[PDB]
Amino acid sequence: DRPLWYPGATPPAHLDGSMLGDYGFDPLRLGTNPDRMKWFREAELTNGRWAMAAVVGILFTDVFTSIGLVGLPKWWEAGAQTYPIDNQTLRTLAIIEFLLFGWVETKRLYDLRNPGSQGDGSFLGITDGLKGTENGYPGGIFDPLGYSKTSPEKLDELQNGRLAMLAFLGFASTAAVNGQGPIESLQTHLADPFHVTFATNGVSIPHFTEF
Amino acid sequence: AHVVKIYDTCIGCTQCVRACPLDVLEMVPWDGCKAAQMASSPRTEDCVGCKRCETACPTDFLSVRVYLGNESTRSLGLAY
Amino acid sequence: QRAGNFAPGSEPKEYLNDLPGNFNFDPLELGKEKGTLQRYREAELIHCRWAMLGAAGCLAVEVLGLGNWYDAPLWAVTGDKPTWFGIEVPFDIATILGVEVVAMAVAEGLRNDNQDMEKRLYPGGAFDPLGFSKDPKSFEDKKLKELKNGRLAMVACLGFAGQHAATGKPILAALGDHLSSPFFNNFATNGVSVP
Amino acid sequence: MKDFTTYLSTAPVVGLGWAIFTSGLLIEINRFFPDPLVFSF
Amino acid sequence: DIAGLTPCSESKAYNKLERKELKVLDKRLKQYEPGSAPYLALQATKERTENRFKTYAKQGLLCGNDGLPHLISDPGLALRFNHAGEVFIPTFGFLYVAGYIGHVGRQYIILSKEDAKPTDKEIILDVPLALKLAFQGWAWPLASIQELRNGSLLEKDENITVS
Amino acid sequence: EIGPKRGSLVKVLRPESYWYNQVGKVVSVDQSGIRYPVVVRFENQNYAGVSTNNYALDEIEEVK
Ligand SMILES: CC(/C=C/C=C(C)/C=C/[C@@]12O[C@]1(C)C[C@@H](O)CC2(C)C)=C\C=C\C=C(C)\C=C\C=C(C)\C=C\[C@@]12O[C@]1(C)C[C@@H](O)CC2(C)C
Ligand SMILES: CC(/C=C/C=C(C)/C=C/[C@@]12O[C@]1(C)C[C@@H](O)CC2(C)C)=C\C=C\C=C(C)\C=C\C=C(C)\C=C\[C@@]12O[C@]1(C)C[C@@H](O)CC2(C)C
Ligand SMILES: CC1=C[C@H](O)CC(C)(C)[C@H]1/C=C/C(C)=C/C=C/C(C)=C/C=C/C=C(C)/C=C/C=C(C)/C=C/C1=C(C)C[C@H](O)CC1(C)C
Ligand SMILES: N[C@@H](CCC(=O)N[C@@H](CS)C(=O)NCC(=O)O)C(=O)O
Ligand code: SF4
Ligand code: SF4
Ligand SMILES: C[As](C)(=O)[O-]
Ligand SMILES: C[As](C)(=O)[O-]
Ligand SMILES: C[As](C)(=O)[O-]
Repeated sequence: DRPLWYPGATPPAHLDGSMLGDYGFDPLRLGTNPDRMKWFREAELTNGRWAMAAVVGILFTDVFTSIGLVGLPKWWEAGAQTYPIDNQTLRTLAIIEFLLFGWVETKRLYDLRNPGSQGDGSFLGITDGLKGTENGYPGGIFDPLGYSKTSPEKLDELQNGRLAMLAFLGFASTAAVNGQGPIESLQTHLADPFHVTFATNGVSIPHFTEF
Repeated sequence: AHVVKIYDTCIGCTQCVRACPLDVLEMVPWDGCKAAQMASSPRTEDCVGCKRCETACPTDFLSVRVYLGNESTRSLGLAY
Repeated sequence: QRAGNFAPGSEPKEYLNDLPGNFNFDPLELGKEKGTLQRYREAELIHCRWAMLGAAGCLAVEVLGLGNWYDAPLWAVTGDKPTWFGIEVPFDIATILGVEVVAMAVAEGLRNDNQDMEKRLYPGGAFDPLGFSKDPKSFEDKKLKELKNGRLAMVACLGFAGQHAATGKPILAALGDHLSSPFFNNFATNGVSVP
Repeated sequence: MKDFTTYLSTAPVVGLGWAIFTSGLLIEINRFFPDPLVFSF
Repeated sequence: DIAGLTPCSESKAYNKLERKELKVLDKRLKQYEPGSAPYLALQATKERTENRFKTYAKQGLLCGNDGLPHLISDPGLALRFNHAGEVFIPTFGFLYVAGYIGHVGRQYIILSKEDAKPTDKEIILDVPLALKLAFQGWAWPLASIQELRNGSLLEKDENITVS
Repeated sequence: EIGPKRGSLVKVLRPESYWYNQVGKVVSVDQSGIRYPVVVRFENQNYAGVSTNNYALDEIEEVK
């Protein structure tokens, strides 16, 4: 167990067992049953891994836009720019998305159900590489960077994934009330840190600041 | 009149007799634990059917059940 | 015997062990009783054979250029005599239906009275005059072959009617539409398939 | 004090504390937010 | 256009009703001086009445031949349009709150079945336990589905029946 | 020596009994010999307000 979420006098019940990114945070006791805990673990993994590859598309692409090197659109209308484009693969996108996902999501599903259970002659000659070392941690995928003894670098992945999920939640909450993008909000907030603040946009009470 | 029955489910608490208002049922030999009595209905010409004996019987389920039948001068509680 | 799993790593179903074309499919756990599974396999084989015939005919009509599979009986409303390769068969509407009813009645009634649980599925004698089933090893293989090829024809024929219902175009015409611009001419761009 | 806190688990508590909380909350929501009959979207 | 109803801005009866209400308010509003309390009360009432009539006509809600608003309750008609708030999301909000309530009450009544004389706890509640469970039920959809897959809510036919 | 151990809780199978399929501890299995030897005790009341009853040994069964 790594440091606790509350520094003082908040005893965990079932989070004394070892697990990646365990800071003893479970106020609602949603992971008491070990099987459901084992499921929610993969839940975190798939959410974090997905939000990180998403926030990078919002962060690293808009930093060049503000500097002026590239003229890409903001994400709150990047979806609207696509289909008006001349060569536009129109919205047969969603359904082919669902098909192409489903085929893989079901494999991951049945692997979580029967861990590392891939038939011998099921997939052409690559059945062998599809067996995963652990749940949510497959072998054949990472080419280098996994054959070390200090395998507990998964802490970095989990902390960055949680930070990126918070990042995308903040992006969706900002681009909804601030009207501007994340980089633009950051730059205006560095310009004048006392006026551009969530208190002026998001809460209904302080809008009656009539002296 | 009122067909009264007494099943084997009984402990002989002597309560459905000190509660009956018409002195209809008796308690003669039974092989019990401490008291050893069982209720019986030898006569029914005076039973009115008030179901006061069914309220005091603590047996589960009740030991006595009054099968409601036909009415008469005694069964209708008629002083006239 | 077992040819594969529908989902790799799926937990096997003990109902289907000794069956031909075993893919461990039945997910709703039907045919679990030992009696119903026989009828259901008659259903498979017979539907497969009928389908394969229907799909072959639908494809042949358009491949040889005689017309549409949907416009096949449709002459019955205009009145023009039916045609098989433009030979213009002369029979009327009622005669066709009557002969169909009587012939199907006779054939189906004869088929039903077999009461040989293994021949109700795979008849013999006159139905395979060439004697392909005499070899035991090739017989199992051809069984699997017809089962698969008829499971395709069954899905194809439903794709035939499903395609025609959303877009009236014929089979080869819709195929050419799709092969012309794949990403644009699809089933989500129909406006009727997915709401 | 102890017997008083124990007494404060009966009808004269939540059932009063409750439903007072709820009446107050609903009245305040209908006061600050005057007349809702359909959601924002 | 659905069900022969028309958006509620183009309803002459709706505007006639608004004018009627305003006339009825002003006829007795003219009884008091602009400084007294009743006058301010009627002014504020007229304020939020005009606000009623203005704020409704946004995102679309159908009024019929009577000019009054009519709620559309079918999912599918609230979709393909903009009526998902008439009654589609309120359904889910009530379902959430009712879940919350039933979940908390059930877990309370279960955790009390273990101690001696639970009947007392039903007339003398465990206020701190009720407060704790009150601030733990806002994830109940997660706990309900997996407690269902668990089986800790199905009683294995050990109850009193008569047949 | 005849009925279940005293203090061991058991259920009821009297078809006509208020207490049915639910468990109740035994007061004293009557060893003197009688058709209703097992006296079971229940905390919750019945329609009549009685807490205990005696049953036959062919009716009671094991624990949950
Ligand atoms: C924040 C979040 C979840 C929050 C969970 C919380 C708070 C839970 C907290 C607790 O449970 C614990 C832990 C313990 C419990 O005892 C108590 C509570 C308190 C209950 C999920 C984010 C989830 C984040 C996800 C899944 C992000 C996916 C983002 C995507 C797909 C974005 C896509 C695009 O943005 C691009 C990239 C470009 C654009 O142009 C186009 C679009 C399409 C918009
Ligand atoms: C595909 C199909 C049905 C599919 C059903 C399936 C897969 C069921 C699957 C499952 O049960 C399993 C296995 C296991 C369960 O736990 C789960 C489910 C999911 C329930 C029927 C096809 C059925 C296909 C049939 C019967 C085809 C017959 C073709 C005919 C009759 C054509 C006639 C003509 O076309 C000609 C030939 C010439 C033209 O000119 C004129 C006309 C008249 C149009
Ligand atoms: C597995 C493997 C294997 C092989 O072999 C190799 C390789 C290839 C290497 C691999 C892969 C990898 C990868 C992909 C990685 C990635 C990651 C990521 C993406 C992260 C992110 C991550 C991300 C992140 C953290 C993010 C974060 C963010 C944040 C906080 C934000 C904040 C904010 C907000 C709120 C709002 C405002 O307005 C702005 C700001 C201020 C800005
Ligand atoms: N464009 C939406 C209609 C709803 C909408 O977004 N309207 C615009 C005005 S036409 C709006 O409200 N914009 C709010 C904003 O930009 O913040 C649609 O496709 O149905
Ligand atoms: S019904 Fe009344 S009168 Fe008759 S036996 Fe019972 S107590 Fe006596
Ligand atoms: S009242 Fe019932 S249990 Fe008691 S002696 Fe009479 S019949 Fe038996
Ligand atoms: C891993 As599970 C109990 O959510 O199917
Ligand atoms: C509430 As909005 C920024 O989606 O119009
Ligand atoms: C769409 As149609 C001509 O089959 O009714």
